[PDB]
Amino acid sequence: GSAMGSKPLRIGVPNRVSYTDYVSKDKNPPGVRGYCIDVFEAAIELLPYPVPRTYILYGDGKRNPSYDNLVNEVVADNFDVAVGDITIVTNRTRYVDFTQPFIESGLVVVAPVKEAGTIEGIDSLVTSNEPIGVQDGTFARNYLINELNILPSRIVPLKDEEQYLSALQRGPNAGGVAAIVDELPYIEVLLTNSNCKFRTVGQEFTRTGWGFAFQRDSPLAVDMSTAILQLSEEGELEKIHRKWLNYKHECS
Amino acid sequence: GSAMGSKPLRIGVPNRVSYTDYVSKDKNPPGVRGYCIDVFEAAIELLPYPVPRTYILYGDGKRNPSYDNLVNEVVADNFDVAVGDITIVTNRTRYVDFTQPFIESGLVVVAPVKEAGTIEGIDSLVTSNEPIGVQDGTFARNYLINELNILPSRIVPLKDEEQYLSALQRGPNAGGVAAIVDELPYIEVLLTNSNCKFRTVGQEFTRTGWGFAFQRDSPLAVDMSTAILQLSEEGELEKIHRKWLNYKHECS
Ligand SMILES: N[C@@H](CCC(=O)O)C(=O)O
Ligand SMILES: N[C@@H](CCC(=O)O)C(=O)O
Repeated sequence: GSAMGSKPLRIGVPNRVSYTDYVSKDKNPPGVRGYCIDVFEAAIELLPYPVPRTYILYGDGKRNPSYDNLVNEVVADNFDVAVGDITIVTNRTRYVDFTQPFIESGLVVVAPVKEAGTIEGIDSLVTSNEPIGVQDGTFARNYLINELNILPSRIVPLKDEEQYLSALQRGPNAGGVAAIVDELPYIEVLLTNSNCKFRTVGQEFTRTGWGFAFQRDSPLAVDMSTAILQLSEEGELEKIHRKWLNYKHECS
Repeated sequence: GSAMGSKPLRIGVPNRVSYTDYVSKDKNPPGVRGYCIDVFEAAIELLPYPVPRTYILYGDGKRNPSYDNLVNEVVADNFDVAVGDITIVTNRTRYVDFTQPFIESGLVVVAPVKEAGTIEGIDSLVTSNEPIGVQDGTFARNYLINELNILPSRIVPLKDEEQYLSALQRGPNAGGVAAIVDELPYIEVLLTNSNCKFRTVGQEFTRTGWGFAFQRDSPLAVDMSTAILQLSEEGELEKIHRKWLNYKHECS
């Protein structure tokens, strides 16, 4: 009581193997780095109390982990919060308190410039019956199946940037994919590093955001929402974005 | 107990005198109409329990009411929820539980096409020292003063579409304004009905959204966030948007 001090916050962080500028492991303390970590730390700093905290990596380090499962670790009280590129989707809001979003997100279709005549957006992709690439561990798999009625066998999980590019280059008739469905923040990074061979086709066809996932009725969730809005209004969210993400490439 | 039935939810609704397609009074029940009302009703319908509810108009019907005060009526327990075009801003999240946003929003600068050389965005507007138009009752007044360091005397409240157009047309040297600062959803409607005389200049320089404001720790807020995300993922949010807002005009 008098002798025994406070537990620290147990923060689950996805062990990303792709798009590591958003969030990834660090060899140095605090053991994690990236856009999402700097936003979380900047928001903590704005709180009117200290928040003793430890970061714990979630995932085998081979494939991006299940973000559905990361959030359920918060629900099961194995983490106090999940911090990272965590998409706010219906099934995840049921059991946790997400903050207000700290960045806007939504799904886009990426295809070769050559293929843009036949695959011109999500609707033409649905009807084509050709393979669709997605990241490991994304909500996008169950969104495509349940919302857009895609035959599960069509959805091909891809491990990293090499497999995203490789699958798009090989195409649907040579053990690749007709398109990748992923969130715009990841695709903005992919098109910076893919030499203008690939583009978005059609409209961004979902809209949501990334948020921090706290346990139901967490007072910390409420204050961190206020902090995030403060970061946004002060222009700090854009400053942190500019530090981690430049979207300018050699063919633009 | 056995005889006495449930209170209905007391829903505060802003009595808008401009941009009435977003939310406004109705001569017929339930006494309110608009985009924000249809989103709220569609979200209620998705809940796994009934929500007996009454809508109460907030504002004198002459000027748009203080949205800061509408939210504080929820805090003070005079309303159970505030429903309408309610911007999620730091000072409002302190005491209420906003839903996840049901539409994205942010501030833009509107100026005459002629004036676009001198007023080219928020930064040039700040330094110009000329009058700035805003709606009655908007968060944007205190955002401009506290965040962008605008002398309060420069901020000119305008009553309705007639005064928005009139003030922009008269300009800063004839009892008008150099520009209007307002949220993009309202400006999208203004530029549809202003004959291509006016345009946005520079980047959208804030990002947030509209949400429904529930009392702190409202379980209804949690379920309505899930419902809103469901509406978004099913494409119902866009269907309701298309019913109330068309942005196509005769010079486009
Ligand atoms: N942001 C995605 C995770 C992306 C991935 O699968 O690596 C989600 O929350 O589902
Ligand atoms: N959406 C604005 C209100 C606009 C108005 O002033 O009419 C707010 O929440 O502050």
